[PDB]
Amino acid sequence: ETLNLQIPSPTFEGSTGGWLRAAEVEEKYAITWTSPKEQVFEMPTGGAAIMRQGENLLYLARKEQCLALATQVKNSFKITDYKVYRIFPSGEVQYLHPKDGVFPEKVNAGRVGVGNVSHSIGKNLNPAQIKFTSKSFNG
Amino acid sequence: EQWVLNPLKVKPIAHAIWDPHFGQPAVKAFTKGGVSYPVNIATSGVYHWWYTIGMRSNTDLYAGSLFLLFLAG
Amino acid sequence: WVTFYWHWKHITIWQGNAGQFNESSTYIMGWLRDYLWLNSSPLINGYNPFGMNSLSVWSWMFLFGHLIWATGF
Amino acid sequence: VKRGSKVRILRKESYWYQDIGTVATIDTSGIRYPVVVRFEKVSYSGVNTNNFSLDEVVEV
Amino acid sequence: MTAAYLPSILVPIIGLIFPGLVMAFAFIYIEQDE
Amino acid sequence: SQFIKPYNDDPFVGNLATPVSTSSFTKSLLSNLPAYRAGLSPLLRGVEIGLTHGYFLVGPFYKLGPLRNSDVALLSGFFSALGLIVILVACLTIYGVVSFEETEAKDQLQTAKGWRQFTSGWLVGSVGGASFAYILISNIPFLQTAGMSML
Amino acid sequence: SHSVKVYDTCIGCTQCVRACPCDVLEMVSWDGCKAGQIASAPRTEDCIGCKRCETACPTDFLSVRVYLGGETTRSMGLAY
Amino acid sequence: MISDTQIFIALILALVSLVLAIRLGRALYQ
Amino acid sequence: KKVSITVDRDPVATSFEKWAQPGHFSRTLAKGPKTTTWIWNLHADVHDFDSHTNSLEDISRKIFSAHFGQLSIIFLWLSGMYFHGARFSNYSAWLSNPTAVKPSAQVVWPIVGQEVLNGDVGGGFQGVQVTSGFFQIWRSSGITSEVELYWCALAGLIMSGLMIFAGWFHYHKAAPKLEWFQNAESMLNHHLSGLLGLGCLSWAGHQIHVSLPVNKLLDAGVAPQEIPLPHEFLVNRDLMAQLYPSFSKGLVPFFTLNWSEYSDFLTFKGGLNPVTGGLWLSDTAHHHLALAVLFIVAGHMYRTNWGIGHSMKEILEAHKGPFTGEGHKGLYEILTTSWHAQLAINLAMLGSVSIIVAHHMYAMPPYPYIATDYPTQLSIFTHHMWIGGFCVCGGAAHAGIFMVRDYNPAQNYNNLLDRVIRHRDAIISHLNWICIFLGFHSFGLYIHNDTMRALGRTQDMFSDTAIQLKPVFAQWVQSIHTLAPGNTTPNALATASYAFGGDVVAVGNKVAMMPISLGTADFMVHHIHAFTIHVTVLILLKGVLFSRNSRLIPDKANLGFRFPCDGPGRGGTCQSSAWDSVFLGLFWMYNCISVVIFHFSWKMQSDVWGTVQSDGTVTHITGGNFAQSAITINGWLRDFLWAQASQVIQSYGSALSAYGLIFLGAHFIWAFSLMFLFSGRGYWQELIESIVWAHNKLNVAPAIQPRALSITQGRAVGLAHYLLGGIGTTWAFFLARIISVG
Ligand code: CLA
Ligand code: CLA
Ligand code: CLA
Ligand code: CLA
Ligand code: CLA
Ligand code: CLA
Ligand code: CLA
Ligand SMILES: CC1=C(C/C=C(\C)CCC[C@H](C)CCC[C@H](C)CCCC(C)C)C(=O)c2ccccc2C1=O
Ligand code: SF4
Ligand code: SF4
Repeated sequence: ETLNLQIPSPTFEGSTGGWLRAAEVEEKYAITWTSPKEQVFEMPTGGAAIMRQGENLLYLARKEQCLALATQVKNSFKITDYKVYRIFPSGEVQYLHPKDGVFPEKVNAGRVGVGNVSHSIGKNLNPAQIKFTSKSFNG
Repeated sequence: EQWVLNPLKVKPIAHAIWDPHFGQPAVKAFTKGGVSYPVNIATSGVYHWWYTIGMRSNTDLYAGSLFLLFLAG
Repeated sequence: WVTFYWHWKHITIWQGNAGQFNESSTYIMGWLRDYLWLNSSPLINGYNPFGMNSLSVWSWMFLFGHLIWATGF
Repeated sequence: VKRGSKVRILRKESYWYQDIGTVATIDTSGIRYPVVVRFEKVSYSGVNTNNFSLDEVVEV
Repeated sequence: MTAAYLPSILVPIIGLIFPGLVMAFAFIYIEQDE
Repeated sequence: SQFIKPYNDDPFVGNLATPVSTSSFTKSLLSNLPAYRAGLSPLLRGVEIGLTHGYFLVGPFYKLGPLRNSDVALLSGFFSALGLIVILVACLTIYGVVSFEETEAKDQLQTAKGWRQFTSGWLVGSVGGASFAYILISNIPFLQTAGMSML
Repeated sequence: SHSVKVYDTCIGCTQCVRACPCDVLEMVSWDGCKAGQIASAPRTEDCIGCKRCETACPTDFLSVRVYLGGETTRSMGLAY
Repeated sequence: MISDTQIFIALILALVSLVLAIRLGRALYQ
Repeated sequence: KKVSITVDRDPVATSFEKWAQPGHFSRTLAKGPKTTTWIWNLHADVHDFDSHTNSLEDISRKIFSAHFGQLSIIFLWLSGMYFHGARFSNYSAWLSNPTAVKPSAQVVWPIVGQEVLNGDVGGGFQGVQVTSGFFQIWRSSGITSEVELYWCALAGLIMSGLMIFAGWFHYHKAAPKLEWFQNAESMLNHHLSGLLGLGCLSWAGHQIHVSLPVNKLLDAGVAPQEIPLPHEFLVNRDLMAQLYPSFSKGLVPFFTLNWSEYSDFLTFKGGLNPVTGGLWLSDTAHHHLALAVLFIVAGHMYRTNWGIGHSMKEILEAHKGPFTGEGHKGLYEILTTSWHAQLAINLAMLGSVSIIVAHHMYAMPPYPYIATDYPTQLSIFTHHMWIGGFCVCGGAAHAGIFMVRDYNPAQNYNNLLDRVIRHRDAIISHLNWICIFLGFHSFGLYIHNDTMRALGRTQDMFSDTAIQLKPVFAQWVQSIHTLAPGNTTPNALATASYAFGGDVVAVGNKVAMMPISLGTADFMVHHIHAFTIHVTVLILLKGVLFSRNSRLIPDKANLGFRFPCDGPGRGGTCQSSAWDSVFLGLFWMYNCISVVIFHFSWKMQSDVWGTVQSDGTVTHITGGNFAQSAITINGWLRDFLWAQASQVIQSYGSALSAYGLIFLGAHFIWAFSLMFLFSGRGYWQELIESIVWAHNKLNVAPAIQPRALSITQGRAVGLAHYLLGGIGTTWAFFLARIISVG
C-alpha cells in the first residue's frame, strides 16, 4: 500500500513551474501510475515530460496538480492506475486518491455520507433566526 | 483677530505649513494672510461661524479648544 | 452633477454673468468648455515652467486625484 | 397528479416557481421527489426539467 | 508665531517617527502568533 | 552538449540548472560572498555586508540630494545615509523578531540569535562604511566632484 | 476550510464528483433517489472552492452547495 | 496671541486625552 | 512534381437554405435559441472555423474564401475612395493649388442643419475635409484628372466583383485540398517573387513611365490639363527623353549592365523634393526597382518541384545549439498545421510593419505636398499606430489560441516551445521586474518633476535647465545619420530624413520637415514608451505562457482559451484565461499607443510643424513648449490636452462641429464602457429578473429568455466601448486641432 520511494520518475528536462520551499516545509503531493508505453504527456506545471513504460512517480505542490495529471493520463492514455499521496515533511505518506480503492464516482459500501442535509436548500434557516445563537442554519 | 477687524478683506488662515520639501518660492507663495509664515487659507468657514457666535479674540478660541480637550477626555 | 451644477451656476452669478450659464448649460459642450475647461486655467497654472503660486497645492492635488481615480480602474 | 398533466410549481427556490410545466413520470418507490416535471423555459443552468414532490406541485 | 519651534520639533516626529514606530509595532503584532 | 539541466538532479523541483544559475563562476561568487561564506560568523557576515552597503549609500544622497549644491552636501549625504541605515536596521530587527523563534543556536543567520548578531554587525559595518565614505570624499577633491576634477 | 453540503434533492447523477478537481466529493448509498446514491463531501479540507461541482449539478437548485469559509494553504490553491 | 505656556497647557490636556484614549482602546480591545 | 494543384469540384452547394437557419455552423447553436445568450454566441463564434469542424481541409477552404471576401470589401472600399475623389471632391482644384486648397472628398446632404459640415475647404468647393492622404497619393500616381479617377473606381469595382466571385468559386465550385494549402515553400516563392516582387517591379515601371514624367511636369509649373496623357510618354520616347535624356538610349543600358546611364530617373538623392516637400520620386522608383529584384531573388530560396531550393523543415531542424535542446524541430509541423500560429506571427508582423510605416512616413514624407498637409500627417501616423497596436495584440491573441488548442506536447518535446513553457516563471518574473523598474524610472521621473515644480524647486527637476537626462545614444545616432551623406553613404546627396539633422524644408512657407532635437523630455517620454510596450508584452506574454496551465489552475487548457474564471475559489480565479490577458493587454496597448500619438502630436506641433518666417525663423504651432513642459504631468494636462482641446470645445457652429460632437460622443461611449467593466453579470441578471416580472405581469415575456451578457462578453463589450470611446475622443481631438491650426 505504502509509497515505494524508489519508483522511477518521468523524463522531464525540468521547469520553473515545479514545487517551491513550501513543499519541503509544509506538504508535497506525489502521483504514481503504470503506463504501457514510453509516451509524452504534458506536465501540469509546465511543458512536456515522457512517462516511462512501467511505473512512474511524480512530485507536485498541489493535489489539484496531481488530479489534473490524473485526468490527462485517464482521458488521453487511458491509465486508471493512478494513486495520489500527500507526503508530509515529517516523512509520513498519506494515501489520498482513490481513497478506498474505488473511484469517488462509483458507489462503495462502508462510505458514510458527510455533508448531507435532510431537506432541500430552500428550507435553510434565515440568518436572523440563527443570529446570537450557536444553532446551525441547515435546520 | 486680524480677520475679525476686517472680515471682507482678510483671508482666513487654517493652520501654518511646516514642510521641509518646500522651495523658497513655495515658502514665499504661501505667505499670505498678513502673516510671516506659509499658511493654508481656510475653506471650512470656521472663522465666519466663530465670528457669528461670539468669539472675538484668540484667547476665547483657545479657551474653546481647551474646553473641547476636557470634553474629549 | 449636483456640485457641478451648483458651482457653475454660482460662479456665473458671482461674476455678474448668469446669462453665460443660461445659454451654455442647455447643451453638454457648454458644460465641458465653459465650466470644466474655462475654469481649469487658474488651477492647472498653479505651477508651470514660469513659476508657481499658492494654487500649486490644488494643482498637485488635482493631478493626484486623477492618478488615484485611474489607479482604481 | 398523473403523467402528462400540466402542473404549477410551488417550490419557492425553483427557477419555475409558479410556472407551468408538464409531468413526465412519477416514481412509485420511496423516492423523496418522484414528480419529474419538464418545462418550456430553460433554467440559468440550461436545464429544462427537474424532480419535485407532490406537495410542491398542483394540477391546473 | 509663538512656539514656532514646535512645528519644526513635532512635524518630523509625527510624520516620520510616529508612522515608523507604529508600523514597526503593527508589523510585529500582525506577524506574531502568541 | 547541453548547458541547461534539471536543478540538483531533481526534475520536478521548481528550478532549472542553467549556466547563469549553476556555473562554477556563479557557485564560486555566491560562496565567496559574505552571506553564503562558509566559516563566517553571523556578526562577521553582517560587518562585511554592512561595510559595503554603508559605503555606497553615501554617494547618491551626497551627489543627488536636496543639499547637493550646498557646502554641507557631504554632511547631509552622510546623515541621510545614516538615517537610511537606522531605518533599515529597524527593518532587520523587526524581521528577526517575527521570523525566527528563539533558539539557543546562533551559528546561522536563519536563527533569532544569528539574525540579531547579523543586524548588530550590519549596523556597525554600515555606520563605519558610511563614515569611511565620508572621510574619503572629504579628503579627496576628485571624489567631491563627479570625476570632472581632471577636466 | 470551505463547507460543502449535499441536499436530499440530489438525483445521484455523479456529475459533481466527476467535476471535482480535488477529490472532495464521493458517492454513498442512499435510498432517497432513483439512482440509489447521493453525493458526499468527506474531504472539504481539499476543497479549493472552484464551484465546478455546482456547475455540473442538473437539479434546479444545486444539491451540492459550496460555502466559502476559512482559507488555508490548501483551499487557497497555493503551490507555495 | 497665545503664549507658549498656554500651548503647554493645551499639550498637557491633550496628553491626558491621549492616556484616556489608550485606556478606552485597551478596554474596547479587551 | 509533389507540388501540385488538387481541388475538390463542387464541394458545397450554393443554396440559401443555411442562410435561413442562423447558427447552422455549430451543433450547439443549430438547435435554436432558448435564451438571448444564443444570439451573442452566434456572432462570437462565427469566424471560429476550427471550433465548428474537425478537418483542417474545410477550415483552410473557409479561410481562403473569407480572404477573398475581405479583399472584395477592400476593393469596394478603394473603388469608393476613387469615386468620391472623382465625383465629390476638389481634387482638380487641389492639383492647381496644393498649398492653399484643403483636400475634401466628402459632401454632406442638407437635412437637419448638418450642411454646416460642408465647410469652405477651398477651390470653389464645400465639403468635409479629408485627411487620408488620397489626394497626395493620386498626385504621386500622376492621375491629374477626375476621369482617370472614375476609371480607377471602375477598376476597383471590377476587382471587388472578381474577388467576391473568386471566394464563391473557391468555396463552392473548386475548393483546394489540404495538400494544396500545405505548400509553404510554393506560397513563399510566389508571395515573395510574384506578389511582392512583381508588385514592386510593376509599380516601379509605373513610376518610371507615368509618375516621373507627370510629376516633373507638375513641379516644373505646368498646369494639369497642359500635361500630356500618360500613354503619350509610353509611345513618344522622344518626349519622354526630353525630361529624362537616358530614354534616348532605351533598354540597351539595362541589358548591357550599363546601369549608370539610368541615373537621370533612378537616383539615390535622399532628402526631400524642395518643391513638394516629399520624397524624390526618382528615388522611390529606384527603391521599388531594387526591392523588386531582391524580393524576386528571395522567392527562389525555397524548394518546390525542382531539386533546387531549401526545405524549410531542414533549415529549422538544423538550427539547434547547446542552450536550446532540439531547437526549432517541430516548428514547421506547427506552422503548416495550425492557422492560429501563422496568424499570431503574421498579425505581430503586420502590426510591427504598420508601426514602422507610421514612423517612416512622417519622417520621410513619401508623397508630394503631404508633409505640409499636417492633418494628413497626424491622421496617417495615428491611424497606423492604432492598426499596428491592434494587430500586435491580435498576434498575442492567436498565440494564446494556438497554445490552448493546436499545441501538442507529444510533437513538441524539448524544442523551443517546450523550453519557453518550462521557464515561463523566469520569463514573466524578469519581465515583471523590468516593468516595475521602468515604471518607477520613467513615470516616477514625471512624479518627481511634478513634485519639484509644485514645490518651487526648479533646480531639483529632471529637465534641460536642471538635472539633464540627455539621450546621448539617440543624439549620437542622429549625428551619424546627418554625417552619413558623402561619408558612410557616399553616393547619397542628402540625408535619409531631415529629422536627423540638416536643413529645414519649407513648402508654401510651412515646414515640410526639419530636425527633431531630443532632450530630457524626449528621454522621459521614450522611456515611458519602453515601459508601456514592456507592460503590454508582459500581459500578452503572461497570457500566452500561462494559457494551458498555471500553479493556480493546472488544467486551464481543458477550460479553453476563452473562459471567464474557474470560480471564486483558490482566492478567486477571475480573468484567468489567455483571452483575459488579451483583454487586459488591449488596454495597455491603448495606453501605449495613446502616449505615442500624444508624444508625436505635441512634439511635431512644438518643434517641427509651423510657418517659416523671413530669415528662416520657424514659428511653431505651440511655440516650442515641449522641452520645458513635457517633463511634468501637469504640463501634459495643461499645455497639451487643455491647450489643444480648445478647437474641439469651440468647434460648434463651424465645419468642425462634427468633431466636437464626436469628442463628446466618444467621452460618452468611453464612460458607458465602464458600466460593463466595473460591474458583473449577476447584478444584471437579477435586475433583468425584475424586468421579466414586469413583462410577465403584462403577458409580454419573450420566448427567447433575456439574459445578462456572459462574463466574457461583459468584458468584451466594456473593452470595445472603451477603445471606441478613447480612440474616438483622440480622433476627434486630433482632427479638429490639426485642421484648425495646421
Ligand atoms: C465602400 C466605401 C464607401 C463609403 C464609405 C461610401 C459612403 C458614402 N457614399 Mg459612396 N460610393 C461607393 C462607396 C462608398 N461610399 C461606391 C463604390 C460607389 C459607386 C457605385 C459610390 C457612389 C456614391 C454616390 C453616387 C453617392 C455616394 C454617397 C455616399 C454617402 C451616403 C450614401 C448613403 O446614404 O447611402 C444610403 C442609401 C441607402 C439605400 C440606405 C441604406 C439602407 C440599406 C438598408 C442598407 C442596408 C444594407 C443591407 C442591410 C446589407 C445586407 C443585404 C441584404 C441582402 C441583407 C456616404 C458618404 C452620396 C454622396 O456622397 O452624396 C454627396 C452619393 O450621392 N456614393
Ligand atoms: C505569383 C503568384 C501569386 C500571387 C500574385 C498571389 C497573390 C495572393 N495570394 Mg497567393 N498563392 C500562390 C500564388 C500567388 N498568390 C500559390 C502558388 C499558392 C499555393 C501554395 C497560394 C496560396 C495562397 C493562399 C492559401 C492564400 C493566398 C493569398 C493571396 C493574396 C494575399 C492578399 C494580398 O495582399 O492581396 C492583395 C494584393 C493584390 C495584388 C490583389 C490582386 C489579386 C490578384 C489575384 C493578383 C494577381 C493578378 C494577376 C496575376 C496580375 C496580372 C497583371 C496584368 C495586369 C499584367 C494575394 C492576392 C491569401 C488570400 O488573401 O487569399 C485570397 C491566402 O489565404 N495565396
Ligand atoms: C485631531 C485634530 C488635529 C489635527 C488633524 C491636527 C493636525 C496637525 N497638527 Mg495638531 N493639535 C491638535 C489637533 C489636531 N492637529 C490639538 C487639539 C492640539 C492641542 C494640543 C494640537 C497641537 C499641535 C501642535 C503643538 C503642533 C500641531 C501640529 C499639527 C500639524 C502637523 C502634525 C503634527 O505635528 O501633529 C502634532 C500634534 C500633536 C502632538 C497633538 C495631538 C493632536 C491630536 C489631539 C491627536 C488626535 C488624533 C485623532 C483625534 C485620532 C487619531 C487616530 C487617527 C490616526 C485615526 C497638523 C496640521 C504641528 C504644527 O502646527 O505644524 C504646522 C505642531 O507643532 N498640533
Ligand atoms: C510627512 C513627513 C515628512 C517629513 C517631515 C520629511 C522630512 C524630510 N524629507 Mg521627506 N518624505 C516623506 C515624508 C516626510 N519627509 C514621504 C512620505 C516621502 C515619500 C513620498 C518622502 C520622500 C522624500 C524624498 C525622496 C526625499 C525626502 C527628503 C526629506 C528631508 C528634507 C530635505 C533636507 O533638508 O535634507 C536634509 C536631510 C537630512 C540631513 C536627513 C536627516 C536624516 C534624519 C534626521 C535621520 C532620522 C533617523 C530615522 C528617522 C530613524 C527612524 C527609524 C524608524 C523606526 C522611524 C527631510 C528629512 C530628502 C532627503 O532625504 O534629504 C536628504 C529627499 O531626497 N523626502
Ligand atoms: C484597417 C486597415 C487599414 C486601413 C483602412 C488603412 C488605410 C490607409 N492606409 Mg494603411 N496600412 C495598414 C492598414 C490599414 N491602412 C497596415 C496593416 C499596413 C502595413 C502593411 C499599412 C501600410 C500602409 C502604407 C505603407 C500606406 C498606407 C496608406 C493608407 C491610406 C490609403 C489607402 C490606400 O490606398 O493605401 C494605398 C497604399 C499605398 C499607396 C502604399 C502601399 C505601400 C505598401 C508597402 C504596400 C505593401 C503591400 C503588401 C501586400 C503588404 C504585405 C505585408 C508584408 C508584411 C508581407 C489609408 C489612410 C498610404 C498612406 O498613408 O498614404 C497617405 C501608404 O502609403 N497604409
Ligand atoms: C487578420 C486579422 C484577424 C483575423 C483573421 C481574426 C480571426 C479570428 N479571431 Mg482574432 N483578433 C485580431 C485580428 C484577427 N482575428 C485582432 C487585431 C485582435 C485584437 C483586437 C484579435 C483578438 C481576438 C480575440 C480576443 C479573439 C479573436 C477571435 C477570433 C476568431 C473569431 C472571431 C469572430 O467570430 O468574431 C466575429 C466578429 C465580431 C464579433 C465583430 C465584433 C468586433 C468589434 C466589436 C466590431 C468593431 C466595430 C467597428 C470596428 C467600430 C464600431 C463603430 C461604431 C461607431 C458603429 C477568428 C479565428 C476569438 C475566437 O473565437 O478565438 C478563436 C477571440 O476570442 N481574436
Ligand atoms: C494611473 C493609474 C495606474 C497606475 C499608477 C498603475 C500602476 C501599475 N500598473 Mg496598472 N492598470 C491601470 C492603471 C494604473 N496602473 C488600468 C486603468 C488598467 C486597466 C486594464 C491597469 C492594468 C494593469 C495590468 C494588467 C498590469 C498593470 C501593471 C502596473 C504596474 C506597472 C509596473 C510599474 O510601473 O510599477 C511602478 C509603479 C507605479 C508607476 C505606480 C506609481 C508610483 C509612482 C512612481 C510614485 C510612487 C509613490 C511612492 C510609493 C510613495 C510612497 C509613500 C507613501 C506610501 C506614503 C503598476 C503597479 C502591471 C504589473 O503590475 O506588472 C508589472 C500589469 O501587468 N496594470
Ligand atoms: C449593462 C450590462 C449588462 C446588460 C446589458 C445587456 C443585457 C445588453 C442588452 C442591450 C440591448 C438589449 C441591445 C444592445 C443594442 C445597442 C443599442 C447597440 C448594440 C450594437 C451591437 C449589439 C449590434 C450585462 O449583462 C453585463 C454583464 C457583465 C458585465 C457587465 C454588464 C453590463 O454592464
Ligand atoms: S451533481 Fe448535483 S445531483 Fe448529480 S450528484 Fe452531484 S449533487 Fe447529486
Ligand atoms: S468546489 Fe471545486 S473542489 Fe470544492 S467540491 Fe465543488 S468542485 Fe470539488
